Amino acid sequence: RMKQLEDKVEELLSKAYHLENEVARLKKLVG
Amino acid sequence: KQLEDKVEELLSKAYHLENEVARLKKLVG
Amino acid sequence: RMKQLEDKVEELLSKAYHLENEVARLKKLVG
Repeated sequence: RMKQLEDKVEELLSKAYHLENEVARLKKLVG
Repeated sequence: KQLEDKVEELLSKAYHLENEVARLKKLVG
Repeated sequence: RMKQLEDKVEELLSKAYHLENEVARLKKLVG
């Protein structure tokens, strides 16, 4: 279970990462 | 709309994970 | 191990609140 939650926080930090990228692109696009 | 829904999801998955982590904490100290 | 998982969770939750607030900011900017 410890490994399960460690793998889950990494997955979600990765997702956050890509979303922050999308936020930056949206900001550019909406000018 | 696609970003709204993914952040909605992230927020629910992160809150769920926080609860599980807190439970695991009780076991491990 | 435990404290590293807890820290990463806090990292994540702050990230997700910031994303939540950026989404709101963008919705407004799109009109």
